[PDB]
Amino acid sequence: MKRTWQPNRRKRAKTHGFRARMRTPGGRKVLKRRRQKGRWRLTPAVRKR
Amino acid sequence: AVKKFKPYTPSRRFMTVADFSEITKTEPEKSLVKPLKKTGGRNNQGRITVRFRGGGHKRLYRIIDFKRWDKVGIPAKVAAIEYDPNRSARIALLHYVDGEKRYIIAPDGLQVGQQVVAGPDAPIQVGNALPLRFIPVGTVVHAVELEPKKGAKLARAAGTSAQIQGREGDYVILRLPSGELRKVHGECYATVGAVGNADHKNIVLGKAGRSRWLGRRPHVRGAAMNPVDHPHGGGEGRAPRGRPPASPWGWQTKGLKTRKRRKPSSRFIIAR
RNA sequence: GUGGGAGAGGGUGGUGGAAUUCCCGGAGUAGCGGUGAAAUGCGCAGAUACCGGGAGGAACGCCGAUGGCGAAGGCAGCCACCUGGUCCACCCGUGACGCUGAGGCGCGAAAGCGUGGGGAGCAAACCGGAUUAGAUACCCGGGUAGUCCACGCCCUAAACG
RNA sequence: CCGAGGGUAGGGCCCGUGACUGGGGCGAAGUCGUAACAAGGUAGCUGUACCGGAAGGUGCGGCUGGA
RNA sequence: CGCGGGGUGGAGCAGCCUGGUAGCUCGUCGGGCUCAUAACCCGAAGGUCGUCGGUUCAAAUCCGGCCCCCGCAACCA
RNA sequence: GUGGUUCGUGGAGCCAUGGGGGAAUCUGGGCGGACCACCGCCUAAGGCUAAGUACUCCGGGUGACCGAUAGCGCACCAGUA
RNA sequence: CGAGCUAGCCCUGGCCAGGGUGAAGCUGGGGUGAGACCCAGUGGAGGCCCGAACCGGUGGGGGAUGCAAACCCCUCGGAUG
RNA sequence: CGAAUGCCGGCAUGAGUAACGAUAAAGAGGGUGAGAAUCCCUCUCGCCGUAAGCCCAAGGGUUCCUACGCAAUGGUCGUCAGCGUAGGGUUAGGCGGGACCUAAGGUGAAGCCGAAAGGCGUAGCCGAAGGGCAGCCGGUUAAUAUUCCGGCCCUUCCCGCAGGUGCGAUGGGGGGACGCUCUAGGCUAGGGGGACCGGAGCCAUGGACGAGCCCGGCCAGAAGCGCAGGGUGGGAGGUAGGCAAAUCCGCCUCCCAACAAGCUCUGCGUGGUGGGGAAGCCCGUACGGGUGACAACCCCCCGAAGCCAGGGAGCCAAGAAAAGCCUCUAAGCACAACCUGCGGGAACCCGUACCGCAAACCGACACAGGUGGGCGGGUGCAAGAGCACUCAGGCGCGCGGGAGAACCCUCGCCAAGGAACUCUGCAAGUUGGCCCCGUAACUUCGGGAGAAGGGGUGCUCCCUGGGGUGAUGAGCCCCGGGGAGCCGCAGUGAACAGGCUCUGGCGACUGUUUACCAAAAACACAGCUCUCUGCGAACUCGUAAGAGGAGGUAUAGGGAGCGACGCUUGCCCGGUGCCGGAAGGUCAAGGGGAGGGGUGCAAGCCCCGAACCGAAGCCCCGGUGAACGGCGGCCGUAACUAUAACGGUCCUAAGGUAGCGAAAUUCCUUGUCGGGUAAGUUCCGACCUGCACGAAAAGCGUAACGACCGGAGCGCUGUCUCGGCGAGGGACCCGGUGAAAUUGAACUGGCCGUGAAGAUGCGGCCUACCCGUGGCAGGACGAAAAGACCCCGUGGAGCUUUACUGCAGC
RNA sequence: UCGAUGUCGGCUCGUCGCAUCCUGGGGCUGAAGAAGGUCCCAAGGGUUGGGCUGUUCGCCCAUUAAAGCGGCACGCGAGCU
Ligand SMILES: NC[C@@H]1O[C@H](O[C@H]2[C@@H](O)[C@H](O[C@@H]3[C@@H](O)[C@H](N)C[C@H](N)[C@H]3O[C@H]3O[C@H](CO)[C@@H](O)[C@H](O)[C@H]3N)O[C@@H]2CO)[C@H](N)[C@@H](O)[C@@H]1O
Ligand SMILES: [Mg+2]
Ligand SMILES: [Mg+2]
Ligand SMILES: [Mg+2]
Ligand SMILES: [Mg+2]
Ligand SMILES: [Mg+2]
Ligand SMILES: [Mg+2]
Ligand SMILES: [Mg+2]
Ligand SMILES: [Mg+2]
Ligand SMILES: [Mg+2]
Ligand SMILES: [Mg+2]
Ligand SMILES: [Mg+2]
Ligand SMILES: [Mg+2]
Ligand SMILES: [Mg+2]
Ligand SMILES: [Mg+2]
Ligand SMILES: [Mg+2]
Ligand SMILES: [Mg+2]
Ligand SMILES: [Mg+2]
Ligand SMILES: [Mg+2]
Ligand SMILES: [Mg+2]
Ligand SMILES: [Mg+2]
Ligand SMILES: [Mg+2]
Ligand SMILES: [Mg+2]
Ligand SMILES: [Mg+2]
Ligand SMILES: [Mg+2]
Ligand SMILES: [Mg+2]
Ligand SMILES: [Mg+2]
Ligand SMILES: [Mg+2]
Ligand SMILES: [Mg+2]
Ligand SMILES: [Mg+2]
Ligand SMILES: [Mg+2]
Ligand SMILES: [Mg+2]
Ligand SMILES: [Mg+2]
Ligand SMILES: [Mg+2]
Ligand SMILES: [Mg+2]
Ligand SMILES: [Mg+2]
Ligand SMILES: [Mg+2]
Ligand SMILES: [Mg+2]
Ligand SMILES: [Mg+2]
Ligand SMILES: [Mg+2]
Ligand SMILES: [Mg+2]
Ligand SMILES: [Mg+2]
Ligand SMILES: [Mg+2]
Ligand SMILES: [Mg+2]
Ligand SMILES: [Mg+2]
Ligand SMILES: [Mg+2]
Ligand SMILES: [Mg+2]
Ligand SMILES: [Mg+2]
Ligand SMILES: [Mg+2]
Ligand SMILES: [Mg+2]
Ligand SMILES: [Mg+2]
Ligand SMILES: [Mg+2]
Ligand SMILES: [Mg+2]
Ligand SMILES: [Mg+2]
Ligand SMILES: [Mg+2]
Ligand SMILES: [Mg+2]
Ligand SMILES: [Mg+2]
Ligand SMILES: [Mg+2]
Ligand SMILES: [Mg+2]
Ligand SMILES: [Mg+2]
Ligand SMILES: [Mg+2]
Ligand SMILES: [Mg+2]
Ligand SMILES: [Mg+2]
Ligand SMILES: [Mg+2]
Ligand SMILES: [Mg+2]
Ligand SMILES: [Mg+2]
Ligand SMILES: [Mg+2]
Ligand SMILES: [Mg+2]
Ligand SMILES: [Mg+2]
Ligand SMILES: [Mg+2]
Ligand SMILES: [Mg+2]
Ligand SMILES: [Mg+2]
Ligand SMILES: [Mg+2]
Ligand SMILES: [Mg+2]
Ligand SMILES: [Mg+2]
Ligand SMILES: [Mg+2]
Ligand SMILES: [Mg+2]
Ligand SMILES: [Mg+2]
Ligand SMILES: [Mg+2]
Ligand SMILES: [Mg+2]
Ligand SMILES: [Mg+2]
Ligand SMILES: [Mg+2]
Ligand SMILES: [Mg+2]
Ligand SMILES: [Mg+2]
Ligand SMILES: [Mg+2]
Ligand SMILES: [Mg+2]
Ligand SMILES: [Mg+2]
Ligand SMILES: [Mg+2]
Ligand SMILES: [Mg+2]
Ligand SMILES: [Mg+2]
Ligand SMILES: [Mg+2]
Ligand SMILES: [Mg+2]
Ligand SMILES: [Mg+2]
Ligand SMILES: [Mg+2]
Ligand SMILES: [Mg+2]
Ligand SMILES: [Mg+2]
Ligand SMILES: [Mg+2]
Ligand SMILES: [Mg+2]
Ligand SMILES: [Mg+2]
Ligand SMILES: [Mg+2]
Ligand SMILES: [Mg+2]
Ligand SMILES: [Mg+2]
Ligand SMILES: [Mg+2]
Ligand SMILES: [Mg+2]
Ligand SMILES: [Mg+2]
Ligand SMILES: [Mg+2]
Ligand SMILES: [Mg+2]
Ligand SMILES: [Mg+2]
Ligand SMILES: [Mg+2]
Ligand SMILES: [Mg+2]
Ligand SMILES: [Mg+2]
Ligand SMILES: [Mg+2]
Ligand SMILES: [Mg+2]
Repeated sequence: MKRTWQPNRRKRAKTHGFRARMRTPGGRKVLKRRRQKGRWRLTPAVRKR
Repeated sequence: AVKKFKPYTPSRRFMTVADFSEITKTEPEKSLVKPLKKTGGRNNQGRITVRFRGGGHKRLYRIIDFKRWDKVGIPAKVAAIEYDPNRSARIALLHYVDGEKRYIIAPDGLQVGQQVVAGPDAPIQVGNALPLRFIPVGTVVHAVELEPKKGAKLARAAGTSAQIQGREGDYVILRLPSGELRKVHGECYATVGAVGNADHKNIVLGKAGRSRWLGRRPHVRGAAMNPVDHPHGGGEGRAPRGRPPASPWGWQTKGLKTRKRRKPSSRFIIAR
């Protein structure tokens, strides 16, 4: 039947986006750590135009 | 009135509709004086505070005039009488001679063509509005104010009305659609007559949908759910509450009074 | 036809005071209530009795009658509107247009019923108190529908002269 | 084609029968109480309404076939 | 089988738990009123207290053994 | 009414303080574990101050530390696939 | 950290083949004092009917290291709300 | 280190075993090639065809095209590919999105709140498949085209000249601007026919040179007409309203029209012109190109759900916003500015490849699954997006070859019987569309109803009534009627297409739910009652602000229960709850100091502390049951027995009423009578001795309705007696690829014993050459899951309450 | 035996014991004969279809020579239900 992953570019940047994470105190920390851990990608790689 | 139906479908037998004869060939509302976008929504910021709402026909707000000392002395002619989805009372639209249009909740009687007005002057006739003092003790009246300049608030439901009782200082005793004798200030307007369309209390919704149309989702009894989400809940085949009847949140609901005790509004009240 | 007569005939609208019950204020105490007698009941939390104010519902005292009105049921404070039957005088108009009347049809007390409004008094059911062998009764104290209004039903009667 | 009659399907009236059940009539001396006829010891009778072992009681209106 | 409740004049109930004292309503018997019966009035009678044991000076009453009676439990499989 | 100190309301001070009350300028004030007298000690309601102390992303040195299943998760284009 | 599954609501758009049934209402006819009302014709109502898409998921069989961590065949519910 | 269902790594066992992923289907010829069932081409066959075809959106991100290539990826092969390597390929003022607008929502100056983080938030900003905005048809590449070329046609902008006008706002007013169902008129899309026109071509096999077969007979298109249609009255005075000002709008009054006459604005024809243009035939593809060709390019009929569109009518549940747009004036400006022409110049940023019901997206997979909008031809069946075949177009599902066992799956049929099957007619059958006769109880008058039960259905010929389009006609297309006759076993001849009834339980009804074992009698539902709430309402979320409630106001909103409707819902307020009690009793902090203590020489300073004053709550006084609930026991009596209307008596707060009652409630229990049956632990009707019904945790009924649950009969049947045969997919054998759970090691028989009491393994005896393949499931206490039951642990959670103790709240 | 020995019934398949239901022998019989009663010998084979119940068992219904009773993990769920 229908599954749980229904990709959607908008929803994805809108939710796990970078400006998205900067906006909140908890998300900014999410960035810190990922930066502090090394992670090549701080946030998901949404795309297209 | 109240239209009836032959049983050509169970439900549309007991079903009963209103009679919109009193509706002056109007229907399409009046831009300008209303309508405004009406933000429908069953909960506040986030959560749902009143339960069981949502869904139900889209609606446009008819921005009515609920404080008439706006036009003291300026007479206006009642133009139409139309339907208002936001209330039980039908409403009358009227053109002042000032050239301004505005709606008023329509009183029983008031016919299209009639002239109506407000102010200390104003003749005591259906439609006219005046400060409570200047109104004849005993006359009935609707659309009362509670405090001078704050707008109408009592007897505005379909065909409801309040009767003046006496005077007493800068105050005048009323008798609200509920039976409470209240002391209102003299300077509160109150347009004379009863609200009209009193057949409203007689409409037999009819089916399940009918309720759904007016935006009210099904209502489930506490008795149906479990202990986790309401007092009356569980365990076997039905069961007699098992304690003093209570609400989802738990306070008694078969008798417990609510008005907050030490309210300042107490002293101006006298009844039930 | 013409000109008059009495009437609680009928419908809507409006209104008057008396009484009642209830609330508030007052003053006032030690009992009121009820009965054949009592008790139940009510009452120092302050009754009953009396004054003052207000609320509300119903029913209209004397007039009033062994009276009037109506086809019956029935109809009663008072004001108006809308309206029905009927009596008289005049003998002027039509000119036999009449009597009854299966059916249909309407009207039809009280009780009851439907939806809604109203609720003071009273009052089936009901609860208590006495009476009683026993009382599901006649007496008493509480009391619900109902009694009241609107529309719709009901159609019965010792609807009896 | 018509057609006696037969077959299948469903109806209309009628009669018989049916555990059980509703009142009813009749049946010399059983139980319970007082409803009625004398003001029947609560005038009765009454249409209706509810209640009660039972007569019956009670509200409401009514009638004299009562004061 | 198990839990606890109960056997009292003819009927239905008290009386114990703080042992010595059996009480109430009806019914039954005798007498009255009535023509007579009921009602009502006046008096009177009737109880090995389920039984076999002992506990104490003394048991309806305290304690164990059985005879019926009533109610409650007989769950997980 | 509470927190701090070893102090859990204890004879409960001292130090901070939300609430109510509400002084004084040396013959003034707080303290020395309820209190009071004595004897003393210090001078609240403003602020600044290196140093000796902590840490080790980073540089260097040394190891009765590991030696590729160990040693960092990664000796290797690993916070990757 | 999650409402890209799911639940509910808010905003803005889309979809529902074809056939049944025939409400009110109008029109006329009868009918009365005027009514009620009875007829036709018209009309096109409805959590109305048969039934696709579409939404379900009733019974049975299959499948059970499957085609599939919910599927397949037959059958069946709804389908202008 | 041998153990931890240990950790990691490797290799074994099962096994050449199961499998190789839809029963839509394959055969051959010729190529290419180291190597062909698997690649290319041709012929024949099969499958889809409201898709298995094509157009979009999403998502994916090079998968597109072309060259060379098969190591690996492909469930086999591979010369092939979505795979490897290389290079190439995606063109825009007009399609989409941005230099336009607003929706919910997001953000947020101001303001408010919060220990901090942060929460709120009218202005504005942000936010789109919604509003607005200018491209149609053809030609080209191996791959792009509403993009490039071609032909016609638009749009803003800036600068000019020519001419008009009070010009001018982020501001005023207009409009934009709206539901649902049903719809008319006239068009277009698309489609059927043509004796007419255009075409290579063809007489086959008995007949046909025929008004024969086969093929095709359009597409875009400015202005102007034309046919449809959508919008809109023109004046002139008065003005105190549209938070300034308006000449605008609005309202009042006097005129002239009420018409669309007139102005507009779309659509559709037609239009200068511009294109396109089959079958066949010839070739060479991996494909497309020539010719057919000066191709014709005409006439009917069907006809939308699409266009005219802001059309109409009906209804109730009463149906976004803002810009652009027109108009209005203000500040300013009127040498500006703006409008109409006409020239010339400027017109930016991003998407375009390809897959797109799928081998390219979501499911670890080249997965029988999920996936949103448009088109979706023909015929036939009553209609249709249905069904059967077929256009176009795309496919034969990336293992094959044989065999013809049992057994399984899917399918077909059957003598006689037909439900004897079984927990149950579970399953399968019969029934089946439309037309016409014809239909009971009951009923809330609609329904029950497709009730039941019947008959008709094909084709040919004759006669004959109505429409539509054309003219009042032929034709083409629609509905009909009557009458003769024909062929089969059979005419909705295949495909799609209810078995019927009788009677109980429950629920009134449509609905809803345990995604992934329960779809129900459960939830919901209209409706009935209680109750809270006077509005800064109650209530809910929040520390607050704040909001919701509600831009509501008692005819309304919250909570509770019952659950259409019919007829009804009885008694008890003792206990608990809630409601009413300016008495009294109790009642903390606080007031108050009687009186007492500690130090002081002391004045003083520090404590204890009784009177009495002291809230709510509790107590007590009252009511309240559609509030929490409760609604008895034992003895006796009627003139046959019986039985008890009657009576006695004990304790209640009162002491179950009507109605129903072997029940979804009945233990004893197949209670006992009656009915159905040859027979009835069920079923239906009764009786009542109701373990243990009973009135809004409703009672008793109820027409209609249900994939709900029980009984019965008819019909039909492979359910059964009782099987049998046939079919295809596997199973079997051959070729290719090649798993798995399990596994202390194994050289693993039977019996009677024995053993921790169920032995291949120990004892005795019996049997028994070694190793396989198709099968069966009796055993290995077989596999699977550290039993889900039970107990244990002073283990853990969810739930409850007059358990304790706190807390929010009041 | 709880690091699992799946459990009532039925169905399919059976096998065994005899303390035998039938049939076959036999002794006594209060056994005339026919039919029986009873014990003894003896399992070789046979041991029906139904209605009710989940049912085991019963109860019936129509027959029968008879309508036997038990074990095999209340035999048999890696065989079904
Ligand atoms: N025929 C009388 C009708 O039935 C009823 O009456 C019947 C009964 O009430 C009545 O019973 C009576 C009883 O009332 C009275 N107080 C005592 C008497 N012994 C009984 O008598 C009855 O039984 C006996 C013996 O069997 C018979 O012989 C006698 O005929 C019969 N009446 O007997 C009557 C039948 O005979 C109605 N009450 C009466 O109004 C009505 O008219
Ligand atoms: Mg938020
Ligand atoms: Mg509910
Ligand atoms: Mg539940
Ligand atoms: Mg709870
Ligand atoms: Mg409960
Ligand atoms: Mg229960
Ligand atoms: Mg004369
Ligand atoms: Mg007459
Ligand atoms: Mg009456
Ligand atoms: Mg009433
Ligand atoms: Mg009263
Ligand atoms: Mg009274
Ligand atoms: Mg009385
Ligand atoms: Mg007496
Ligand atoms: Mg009457
Ligand atoms: Mg009668
Ligand atoms: Mg009379
Ligand atoms: Mg009979
Ligand atoms: Mg009969
Ligand atoms: Mg009889
Ligand atoms: Mg008497
Ligand atoms: Mg009497
Ligand atoms: Mg009578
Ligand atoms: Mg009475
Ligand atoms: Mg501390
Ligand atoms: Mg101090
Ligand atoms: Mg010190
Ligand atoms: Mg010091
Ligand atoms: Mg410092
Ligand atoms: Mg390592
Ligand atoms: Mg590592
Ligand atoms: Mg009609
Ligand atoms: Mg319809
Ligand atoms: Mg429907
Ligand atoms: Mg359907
Ligand atoms: Mg070891
Ligand atoms: Mg094997
Ligand atoms: Mg094999
Ligand atoms: Mg195989
Ligand atoms: Mg690539
Ligand atoms: Mg390719
Ligand atoms: Mg390969
Ligand atoms: Mg594969
Ligand atoms: Mg090659
Ligand atoms: Mg914006
Ligand atoms: Mg947009
Ligand atoms: Mg565009
Ligand atoms: Mg392409
Ligand atoms: Mg201007
Ligand atoms: Mg403007
Ligand atoms: Mg504007
Ligand atoms: Mg030939
Ligand atoms: Mg051909
Ligand atoms: Mg053209
Ligand atoms: Mg319209
Ligand atoms: Mg607007
Ligand atoms: Mg804007
Ligand atoms: Mg730019
Ligand atoms: Mg492109
Ligand atoms: Mg493309
Ligand atoms: Mg594949
Ligand atoms: Mg879909
Ligand atoms: Mg189509
Ligand atoms: Mg199809
Ligand atoms: Mg057969
Ligand atoms: Mg046959
Ligand atoms: Mg059977
Ligand atoms: Mg059987
Ligand atoms: Mg059955
Ligand atoms: Mg079936
Ligand atoms: Mg049934
Ligand atoms: Mg049923
Ligand atoms: Mg239902
Ligand atoms: Mg669902
Ligand atoms: Mg489920
Ligand atoms: Mg299911
Ligand atoms: Mg309410
Ligand atoms: Mg909130
Ligand atoms: Mg608010
Ligand atoms: Mg609001
Ligand atoms: Mg319910
Ligand atoms: Mg009750
Ligand atoms: Mg109480
Ligand atoms: Mg009580
Ligand atoms: Mg009480
Ligand atoms: Mg107090
Ligand atoms: Mg029975
Ligand atoms: Mg019971
Ligand atoms: Mg019940
Ligand atoms: Mg109840
Ligand atoms: Mg119910
Ligand atoms: Mg019932
Ligand atoms: Mg349903
Ligand atoms: Mg269902
Ligand atoms: Mg078979
Ligand atoms: Mg085969
Ligand atoms: Mg052994
Ligand atoms: Mg051995
Ligand atoms: Mg085995
Ligand atoms: Mg096997
Ligand atoms: Mg095992
Ligand atoms: Mg374990
Ligand atoms: Mg258990
Ligand atoms: Mg413990
Ligand atoms: Mg175990
Ligand atoms: Mg094991
Ligand atoms: Mg013998
Ligand atoms: Mg056996
Ligand atoms: Mg056993
Ligand atoms: Mg057993
Ligand atoms: Mg067994
Ligand atoms: Mg099994």
